[PDB]
Parts: sequence; structure tokens; C-alpha cells
Amino acid sequence: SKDPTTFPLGCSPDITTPKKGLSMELYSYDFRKKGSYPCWDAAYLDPNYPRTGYKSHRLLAKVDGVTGNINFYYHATKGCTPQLGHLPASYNYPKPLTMTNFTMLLYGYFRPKVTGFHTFTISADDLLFVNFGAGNAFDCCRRDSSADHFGNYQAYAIWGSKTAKDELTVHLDAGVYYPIRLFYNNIGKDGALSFTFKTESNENTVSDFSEYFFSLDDTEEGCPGLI
Amino acid sequence: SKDPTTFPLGCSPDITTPKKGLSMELYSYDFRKKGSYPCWDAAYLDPNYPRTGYKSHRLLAKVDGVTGNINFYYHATKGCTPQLGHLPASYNYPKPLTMTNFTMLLYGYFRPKVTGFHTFTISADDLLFVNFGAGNAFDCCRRDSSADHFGNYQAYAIWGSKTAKDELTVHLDAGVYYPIRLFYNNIGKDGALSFTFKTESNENTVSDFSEYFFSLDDTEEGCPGLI
Ligand SMILES: [Ca+2]
Ligand SMILES: [Ca+2]
Repeated sequence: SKDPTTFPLGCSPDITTPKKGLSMELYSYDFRKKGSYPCWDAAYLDPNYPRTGYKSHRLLAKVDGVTGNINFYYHATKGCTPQLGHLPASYNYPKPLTMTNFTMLLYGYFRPKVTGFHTFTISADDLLFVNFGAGNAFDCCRRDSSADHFGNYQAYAIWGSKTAKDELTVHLDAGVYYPIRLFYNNIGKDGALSFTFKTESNENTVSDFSEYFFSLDDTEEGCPGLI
Repeated sequence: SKDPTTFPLGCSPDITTPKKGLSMELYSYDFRKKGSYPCWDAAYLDPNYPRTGYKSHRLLAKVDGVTGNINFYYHATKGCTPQLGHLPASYNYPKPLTMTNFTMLLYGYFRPKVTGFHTFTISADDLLFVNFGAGNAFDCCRRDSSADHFGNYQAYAIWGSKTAKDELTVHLDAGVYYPIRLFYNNIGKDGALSFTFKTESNENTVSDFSEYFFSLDDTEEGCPGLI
């Protein structure tokens, strides 16, 4: 139930109206002491960094309502140096941060408009890890209780890898809500995130998630998929 | 059944006498192109590198009978340069290799001499990942069929980490055979591996596994623990 699959399980919320967008949490990600080779910290690739490791870093923000086009490219002027920047307005966080070096978590639900095969394509500098589906990401309307128990990644991208870019193909049902978790890191210099998809219904590429990303309140009994 | 636990499942081989030692496979691990920053390749920390990634590298050797004291420290004279060296005689591989940069897999079974809590302590430069128990490591006398399906790590050590060194405490039964998998990498400069244990029966530390590490043939029906 926590394993990645081509036919993920979804959720059916009851009367409470879903809220637009995902939630985001932002954390610091320091360089190592001057003189270090390399200048950046490798912690982002400890196997548990995305599960418990990141929690020991400085919390910068927790926001709601993240939607629209969430892609970004941050161009740095040099490596090994923290430099200030801003996220796109879609992230609902107007303050400057060290865009050269930070950790970011997004979670919530994906609602399809069509029933059939979806292919999500991702790329990132330095890292983007994706979980998708009930159990694999977290449990239906029981996120706060299952948040740290996600399974093997459905897709991932690592700058410098043989998987610099990656894809996820899954069969989905329209109007069902699918748990999703995105984990991102920049360890130095440039930063980039691309998250888009296509379906078998037509040849359009979706980059704007305004009609697709939602948040659901947890409930006493949970909201397992009913279809 | 694949999850790490304090009470791992073991195996009960039938009439066929266990063979002394673990099996080992050795693979190449190249530096990046001259001028690269850093000089070493980060692939060793892709989440699937220990599962399928390493298989695309040059196979150097597959040997049997690895036992005794398996600890080593290789001292390099500089970084970013491949340098030749030798493994201890316990590894049954007498040829020189690039000890500055290689990948090594060991697998087989651990047989305890006493019933009770065991604490294994590990450390490594650059990396050592450990799985332990039926399912978590692989299935009883059905290794060849379950070898790539190991679970989350029971313990791991990464040079430069907040877990430079790590421990595994588990309750074991004497004379039972427990599946074990060790995955090691050096990405440059010095190399080191330390694997030892203590038990609740006395204050001795075990560093020599001559009476403890074994290989079992796979069988048609498998050899699940019977106790
Ligand atoms: Ca970067
Ligand atoms: Ca090293």
C-alpha cells in the first residue's frame, strides 16, 4: 500500500469544500565551513534526510495556498556563496531567502480533469523527489498522522545524474483526490524546478495547476476512495 | 516483512552443510572528467544506486568464502586521483584494485552463538549500508529470487554525516541463520570499513567473524525459520 504503482489509490472527501493549493514548508540549508571541499553540504543525500533529517534545520516559513505555475529558475553569479533571491508569486512567500541554498516541502492532493493515463515530467537543480497516491504519499484525510511514513519514490530527479530528468506514468480517475508530496533542495549556485504533465486525451502540456492542486482537512474517520 | 525490526526473522537450513563466509562482488567507481568540481562522482548517493545503479559499472570480481576480520583502513596520498591498493586477505581477492574509488557488495547469513540482544557497531569512509533479517535483506534460501528487493536499512554510516558511525540492536536466537547484506563505497582518497558487535552475555567485542558468517544454497522450497 506504500509501494509505487501505475494505478495509485485516491481519496473521496465528504461535504467540506477543498481549499485551493498545496501547503509549503521552507527550511535553511547551510554551506560547510570556509575552506571545505566541496563548499556545499552533502546531507541532502543521506537516505533519511527527506524523512527526518531536514527537521533539524532552521524553519523559515509554513504557508498555504500554493498553486498556479510552480516552475522556477534561479541564476546565481557564483558557487560556494549564499545569495539572496525570491520564489515566484505562486508560492505565497514574498520575503527574500538564500535561493542558492535551501530545502522545501510541498504536500496536498492532485485532482484530475480526465480519466486515463497521465505522464508527469520533472527536472531539478539540485533535487526533486516525488511521492504520489494514498499510502505512498500519505493517508486519505489522515495526513498529520501518516506524514513521515511515505514509501519509495514514484519519480525523482537529481542534477548531475543519469536521471537528471524523470517521468511518472499513472492511470487516474477524474474528480478523485490523490495525495502528493514534493521534496526539493538547492545545495549551491543555480536552482531550478520543473513539474508538468500530459494525458492521453489531447496533446496539451499542463504547467498551471490552478484547477488541479488542493488541500483537504484531516477528519476523525478519514476519507478513503469510494469509487 | 521487509521493514527493519528489533526482532528480525531468521532461517533454518535443512541437511545441506552451510559454507564458511559471505559472497562478495566488486565493481569500478570512476572519478568525473578532469576539471570537475568536486572531482568525485555523486552517483553513490542516488536512492537506487545500491539497488540497480551499481550494476552498470565495470564488474571486477565475484568471490566466495569471505570471513574472518573484514575491517580495513586504506590511506591515500592525495584526493581526486585513482590509486592502487589491496583488500585484506580475508576478502579472498589477491589482485590490486583502485582502493581510492570502488563499490563492494557482500551477502550471506549471520549465525549467533548466543540467544539475546546483539548490538552491531559500524563506521565507514565513505559509505556502508546494512540490511539484516529475512525479508529485510532477502528470503530464506531464496536469495537469487529476492536479491534486489531489500527493505529500508537497519543501519548505515556515511563519512561527513551526523551519522558517521551507527548501531543496530536486535534480539537473536543462537544457531539460527539471519540474512545479511553489506553495501560499501569509496568515492575518493582514504577508504575505511569497521563492522563489530557485542552481546548481553559478556563484555567481549567480536571483530573476527570466522564462526559467524555463512553461505547457504538456494532450494526449491526455501528454508523459513522453524523456531
Ligand atoms: Ca544548485
Ligand atoms: Ca574516501
